Amino acid sequence: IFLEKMGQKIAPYSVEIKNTCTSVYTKDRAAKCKIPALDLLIKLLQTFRSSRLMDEFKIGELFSKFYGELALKKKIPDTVLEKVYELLGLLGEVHPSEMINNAENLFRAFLGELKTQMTSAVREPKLPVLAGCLKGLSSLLCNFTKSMEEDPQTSREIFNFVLKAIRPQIDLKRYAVPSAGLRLFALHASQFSTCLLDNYVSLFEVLLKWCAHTNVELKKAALSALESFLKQVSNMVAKNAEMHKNKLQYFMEQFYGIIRNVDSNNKELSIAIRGYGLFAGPCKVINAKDVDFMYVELIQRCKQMFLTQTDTGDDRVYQMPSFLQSVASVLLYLDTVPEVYTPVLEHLVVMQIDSFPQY
Amino acid sequence: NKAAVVLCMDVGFTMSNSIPGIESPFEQAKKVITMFVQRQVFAENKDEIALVLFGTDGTDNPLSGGDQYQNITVHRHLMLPDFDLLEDIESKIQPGSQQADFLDALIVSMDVIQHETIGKKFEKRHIEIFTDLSSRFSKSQLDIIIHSLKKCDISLQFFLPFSLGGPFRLGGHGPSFPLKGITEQQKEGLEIVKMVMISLEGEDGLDEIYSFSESLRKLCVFKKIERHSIHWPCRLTIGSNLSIRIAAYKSILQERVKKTWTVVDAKTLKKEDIQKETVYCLNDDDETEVLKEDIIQGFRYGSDIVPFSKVDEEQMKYKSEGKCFSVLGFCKSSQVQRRFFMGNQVLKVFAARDDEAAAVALSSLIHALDDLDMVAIVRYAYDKRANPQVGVAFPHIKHNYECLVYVQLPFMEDLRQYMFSSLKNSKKYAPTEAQLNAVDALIDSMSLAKKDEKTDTLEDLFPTTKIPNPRFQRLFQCLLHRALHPREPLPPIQQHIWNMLNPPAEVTTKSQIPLSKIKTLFPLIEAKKKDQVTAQEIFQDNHSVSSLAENFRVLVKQKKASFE
Amino acid sequence: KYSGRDSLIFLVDASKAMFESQSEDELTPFDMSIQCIQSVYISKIISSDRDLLAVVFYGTEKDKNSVNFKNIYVLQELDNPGAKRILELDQFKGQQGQKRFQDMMGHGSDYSLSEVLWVCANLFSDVQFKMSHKRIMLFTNEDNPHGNDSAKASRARTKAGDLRDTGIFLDLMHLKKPGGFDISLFYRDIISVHFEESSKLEDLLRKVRAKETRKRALSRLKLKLNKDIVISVGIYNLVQKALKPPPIKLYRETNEPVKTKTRTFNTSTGGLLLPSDTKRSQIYGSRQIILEKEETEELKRFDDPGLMLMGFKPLVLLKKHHYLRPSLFVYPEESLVIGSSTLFSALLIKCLEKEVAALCRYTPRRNIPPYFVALVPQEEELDDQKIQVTPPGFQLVFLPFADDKRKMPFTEKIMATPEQVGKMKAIVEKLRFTYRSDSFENPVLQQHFRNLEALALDLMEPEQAVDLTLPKVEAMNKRLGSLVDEFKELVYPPDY
DNA sequence: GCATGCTCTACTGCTTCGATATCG
DNA sequence: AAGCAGTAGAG
DNA sequence: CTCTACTGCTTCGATATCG
DNA sequence: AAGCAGTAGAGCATGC
Ligand SMILES: O=P(O)(O)O[C@H]1[C@H](OP(=O)(O)O)[C@H](OP(=O)(O)O)[C@H](OP(=O)(O)O)[C@@H](OP(=O)(O)O)[C@H]1OP(=O)(O)O
Repeated sequence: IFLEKMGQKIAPYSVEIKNTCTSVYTKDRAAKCKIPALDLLIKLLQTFRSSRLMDEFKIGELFSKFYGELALKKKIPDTVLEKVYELLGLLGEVHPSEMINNAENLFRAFLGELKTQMTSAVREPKLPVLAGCLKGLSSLLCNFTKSMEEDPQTSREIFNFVLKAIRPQIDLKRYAVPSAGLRLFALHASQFSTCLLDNYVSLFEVLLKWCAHTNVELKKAALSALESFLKQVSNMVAKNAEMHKNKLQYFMEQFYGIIRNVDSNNKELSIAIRGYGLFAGPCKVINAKDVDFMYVELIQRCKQMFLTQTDTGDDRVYQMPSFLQSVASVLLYLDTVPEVYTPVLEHLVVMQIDSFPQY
Repeated sequence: NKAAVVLCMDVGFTMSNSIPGIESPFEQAKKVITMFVQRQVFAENKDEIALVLFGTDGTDNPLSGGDQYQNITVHRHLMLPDFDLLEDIESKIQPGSQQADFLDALIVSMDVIQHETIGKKFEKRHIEIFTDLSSRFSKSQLDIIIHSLKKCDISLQFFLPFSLGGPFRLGGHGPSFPLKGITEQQKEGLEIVKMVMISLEGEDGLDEIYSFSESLRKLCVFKKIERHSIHWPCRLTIGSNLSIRIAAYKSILQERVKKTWTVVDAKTLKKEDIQKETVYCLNDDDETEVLKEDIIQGFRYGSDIVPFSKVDEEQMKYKSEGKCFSVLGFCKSSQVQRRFFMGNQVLKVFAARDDEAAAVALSSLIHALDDLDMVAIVRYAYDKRANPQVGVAFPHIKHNYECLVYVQLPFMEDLRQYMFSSLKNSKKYAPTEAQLNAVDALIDSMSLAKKDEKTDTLEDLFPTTKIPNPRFQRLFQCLLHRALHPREPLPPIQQHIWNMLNPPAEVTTKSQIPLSKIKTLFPLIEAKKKDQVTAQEIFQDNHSVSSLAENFRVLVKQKKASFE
Repeated sequence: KYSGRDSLIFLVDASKAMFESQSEDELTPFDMSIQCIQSVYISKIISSDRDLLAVVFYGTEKDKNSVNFKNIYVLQELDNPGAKRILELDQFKGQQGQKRFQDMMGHGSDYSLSEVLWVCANLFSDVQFKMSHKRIMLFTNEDNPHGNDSAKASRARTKAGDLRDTGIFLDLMHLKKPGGFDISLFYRDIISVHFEESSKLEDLLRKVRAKETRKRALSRLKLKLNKDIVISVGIYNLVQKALKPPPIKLYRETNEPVKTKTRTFNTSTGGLLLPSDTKRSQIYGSRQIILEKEETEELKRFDDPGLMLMGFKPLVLLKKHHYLRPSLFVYPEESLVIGSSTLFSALLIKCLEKEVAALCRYTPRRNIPPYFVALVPQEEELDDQKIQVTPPGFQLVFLPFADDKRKMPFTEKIMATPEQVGKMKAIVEKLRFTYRSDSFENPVLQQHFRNLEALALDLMEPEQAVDLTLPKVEAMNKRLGSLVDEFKELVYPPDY
């Protein structure tokens, strides 16, 4: 908490804090003391991330100190192992230069524990260790990308574990495993992409169901993962539309099915409108005449919604950023702007500027 | 110490054609023979197994002269069975459309013992025959087959599909024979094998003709093949002077897997490249390695660990002063209750195998304890390193043998008090008389011991001390399944495992009425959750936009439903 | 509860009248109480070393309590027994320990029994663990303390009511008091006929040294009838083969534990090897079967944990020589399912009519293959002082499989003449005793306890436990008076 | 699209026991 | 530790 | 050449180790 | 591998 309050002013004291944390981990016995030592260590590495103190933190020695623990894992309990896997991934995120020749070992350890925890018909899965491995794998996939062109085995295994993690289970509490799956998906949907085209209907239905949840944090993570999914899928379709017409048709008819319905609840309507404007490049390459009908009826919708139908005084202005981003996306792929809707578009964006402090 | 088995298998014409409502009898022969041979290959035994078929469209035997000794291919000889025979029993065994002779299978198998075993020194010689009794034999070798094996000491075992006396799952102690499961040639061959076996031995060859179902749930295929357990020699001493020289053999001991699971490494598959070390650190800041000679063992005494070295451990300790089987007294029966039996084993104490005097002395002791309704209390120690222990040696008179049976007894430290609340003196847990009547109905409907038409004999359905351990009959089949097809995952359980582990249908289907009665009479409310759900059940779930009155006229003109 | 410890305060009246014992070839009551307290410490340090004990001295001049009251010395707090806490109590032993005691404790002082019960209540209050029973053993020889006063007497009776409100129960270990011990002057109303020494000190000097575990349940299973009629049981154990505690590896120069760490690493490159990159093999001559660490635990799973009833069976088929495993004891648990006790009691008192026994498949843990087990019912036996020896329920009797039995060689039946049977019946009738259940005692374990006692208290030499499982050769000989030579002459030939 | 408690679930520590590998 | 049974030192 | 040791090896109980 | 006591915070109801 003191390191949260005072930030980089702890910098002359941070190496002694790190030595104290490592000492308390290796000497104390209770999980109630090893857990805050690793919490302080992880927060220290996140705080003094971009600095000159990361050579004074012997990061390569810290990797040996905490990679030996996976080998002598003689009941490191559960919630210590969560922090150890998260710390090991964070050592690859921050200061990756002392972590080049042991990133493959760390991918092997993460995928081995994920396989043991998800593909085992012997025991109940340990959800702390699942959340910890997905956090650590999401931190290691920054600066150590494992994409579908460089080596498709590792990326397909990571995508299969993420897809198992985010799957909805009726009678579920404890949304840490689905949240960690959705956040790894939101960060790195670009890296597994050929895995992302063929599992598209199931991913869209899962990501659309997770966005209507009661938790704030799980719903926020699901919204991020869904916009990352739609962005990557549209960028994959827009390079090759002579064999992705059916996917384009399914996504467009789904967005229209959400838009026509009066069951908007403003999140589903915002993501329908955002994805509707997002799939415009593929409609420009597949028809060349369709991005003209888009932005005509999208401007007519913006006008009718919050411009001149003076329906103000309600929850009407809280989807205007999504509508504005959608018009901004459709307008890029549109050559020869009509100039009949330009004063409407200008009035829409100055109404967005007017209704700024209401958010 | 060793033995040798030769296995006659029926590959006849009617052996593999009938599948009316049961499993095919040739494949049942395959099931029993794979249960026989996978135990002998996976137990690392030194035994000889030769496969011989009859009903085969080829033939290669030592003396195939004429139409006698035809259609018979000895598949392998007296040799240690590898996994080749194990995979050939299911792969390189094909059925036959050929009815061959069956009595001649015995007399062609009566040559291999005197040919292949010409210079090796054996101890047991066994022929296993899986037959059908469906072919016109040759009744010419009648007294030849009977004087020959008695001249050269050969043991024999026969197997029908149906022994002498609810759908047929595979046989779960229910109907061992159906309404019509015997032909007339089956009756004639059954009669000839019954009379030839009783005329062969006298009164005890009748207990070696087992159906495939009842032998699939019993160890009769190893009955004349299992070896003799070794002796424990000592002297039963009732006083300082009296000494009865005794031999003890372990009657019951829970047999467990003897071969371990060696840890090899992935992606090399060798046990040798990987080597574990067990270092000893200290609990300082940077954990310093200490050697194995700076370590002394110590014991917890209250709130401190006191050093207690190993040389002092061997110096001050208890001393057994050697083996002993002394007697402390003879209390009586019914003071030693059955629920205080303690050890892992059961000893059966005979005399010497050679001493007439020690036998008559031990018999007088056994008969004295049987007459007085008393048991003994002994102090058994195995040797100078075993701990001493006390136990109870109670009489076990029979008409075939006699011995003292010794089971260990507890010490004072081995007893737990554990008071429990009373149930007959309770108030709100007293059952009603109707509920008592209902559970009386359930108990009387779920008996498993039916007195036949005889005086006082109580032979029981579903006997659970004759069934083999299903643990080995799953371990051997999965080891087979990954030594033969080394890519596919683990198979499900065999059906006859569940058929031998379940009660029969004549006690299952009868008791559906009182089960459905007490289900409504006794209210039972469980209030828990989340029991036995694995990760393979939690994380396996699969198992142009411009087109997006006259329109109604379109709907009418092309294709639509009911009008108006 | 279950995790609740047992607490005990030894209260010794080291005032004036336990230091001039009237025989001088006998033992003073201060030494009697000190030997008693030390025997309880040595007994409880390996019987149940999680219990809490304390010793307090009143009637002594110097004080060391928390309230700084007059003339109360608390030698030890409530804490688990240790070696040093017995070595500190060693000093006040014998005729010399009185003199070692006077110069640092005090003697003969005035006191107030209200304040000593106050200090004992504060000792019970300062305990952070949970306590099951709280007891105060009072070693005193004077009856009627504060005999010159009554304000002290009524305050003492009040503070005993204060003690018994909170659950603390004191009992007095009265000492000799030449002139009887009149229990009715002061100590019939304070606590929960003239006397001599006691009936509790002498069997409190008998050190038992046998570990005692509390009643845990070892399994909480569901007894299913088909799939629908499930009742909840607990599978307790009443005989369990007490072992010696395991050793602890120490560092020889410091005598501290050393934190063993085992790792696997390959001898090719010397790299730390995870549990994910090994497999399990078995070599059979030339074939190598290779399963995984997950797949080797799949071979064992057959059923779900619990008891599946499979009918009923008369006890006459449950052979007495069919033993392989020490029996367990089932008992209904009426909190995981309701009415479990009623269905259990109906099934119990209805299998109690005939000699029938329920047959089950027992799966204790998850990936464990089943055993056929025989639920033999049993009644309860009790007395009028409500000591019950057999609890009611079923006894879970493990039955062997076909490969757990073994066959014997052929042995001739050589029977005996009825002269030999009748003269061996006299031999077995001569040596008859009564087997209770717990007359015998594990000698290896007892000698381990004695050696550990003598090495932690560094006394002079290890005491040897007198052996009891050994037979008495001379006593058995003189019992069988001049009989065995004529018996072995009548059954054994005159040679050898 | 925030603030405040409340319930109760899931985890840890300790301890016993049993299954497995190993050693005189 | 503990013991019985195949093959090698004994004149 | 016809009788007793060495190795094998096979066993078994106690001990330590692990879920 | 499970019983058994003890607790801490996750997730959710609720607020007019
Ligand atoms: O081998 P089985 O065909 O199953 O016969 C058994 C067996 O008799 P044998 O000793 O002759 O083989 C039993 O003895 P074990 O071999 O199993 O030690 C004995 O039963 P016990 O074990 O109780 O001695 C006996 O029963 P009985 O004493 O009535 O003759 C009988 O059992 P079944 O005839 O009921 O099958």
